[PDB]
Amino acid sequence: PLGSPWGSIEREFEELDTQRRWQPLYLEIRNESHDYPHRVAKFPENRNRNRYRDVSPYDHSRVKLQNAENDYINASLVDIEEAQRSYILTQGPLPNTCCHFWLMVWQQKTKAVVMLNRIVEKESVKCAQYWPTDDQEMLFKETGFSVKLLSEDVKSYYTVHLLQLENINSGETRTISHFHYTTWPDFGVPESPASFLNFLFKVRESGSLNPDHGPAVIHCSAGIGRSGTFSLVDTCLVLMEKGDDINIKQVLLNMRKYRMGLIQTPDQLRFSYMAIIEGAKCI
Ligand SMILES: O=C1CN(c2c(O)cc(-c3c[nH]c(C(=O)NC4CCCCCC4)n3)cc2F)S(=O)(=O)N1
Repeated sequence: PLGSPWGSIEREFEELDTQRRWQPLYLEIRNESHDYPHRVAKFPENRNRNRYRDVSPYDHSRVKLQNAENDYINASLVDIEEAQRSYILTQGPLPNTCCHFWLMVWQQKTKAVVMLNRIVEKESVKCAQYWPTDDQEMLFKETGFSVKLLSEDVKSYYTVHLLQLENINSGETRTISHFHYTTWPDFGVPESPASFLNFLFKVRESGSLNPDHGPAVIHCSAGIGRSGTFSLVDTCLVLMEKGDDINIKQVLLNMRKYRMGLIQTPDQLRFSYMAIIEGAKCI
């Protein structure tokens, strides 16, 4: 019907809820996702650059650190040509790879970092503290960068930090928008579709995903579950601009050719449908 662009997805959603097919649908996606080479991730010299041995970027889509003796970072370039959307999905940096993370942000001309995890979750560190929390500058001498906190905007479910990234050697500075969603549990879902959508709209409204910036850097802990959920919702909502009925299963499988394991639970998949539907209604 005319005023209901979400109609076909909403009909799918109710159909999958009624037949309780979220778990089998999720298994279909897992079964139909195919492996791709990830040899560089497994080189012995990169062992301490990977947070999890199980989560590796594919060789054909890894982001390379330029002008580096070792060019490896656990980060994947995920692009969806039909949507003209590109993202870098990456793990939460380790203490020894925070310098590589900022070098990547600089070289890729990234304007926004979307962080979907807490530093500490369930008595485990999921990500190093890679930006400063007070007025003291954080120095990454390995790669020649310093980060300063410029401002902090704390809301109920997320915080926005404005960071000043400076190339120490060149003297150039750039302001990075650090969008920190703080109420999304590991392997879980956000507090509500509404709270997630306000966060996503804030990222969109900022201008940080404009084509004249490099791709935004999206991360959680491993960079696949929450990062993949966030990416799928934004991408599908962009695809909906063209007015065709969209196949969410296929969009996700296509995204999974760029980075393994995007969306980690049947409930994250179900949340994805819900946020696309409620997001289309909001718009
Ligand atoms: O919703 C989400 C979920 N995420 C997420 C994540 O947190 C972790 C992992 C992962 C993959 N391998 C291992 C791993 O070997 N852990 C070992 C286990 C036994 C030894 C002691 C602790 C260390 N952990 C995969 C993910 F998808 S996410 O991608 O951050 N977003």
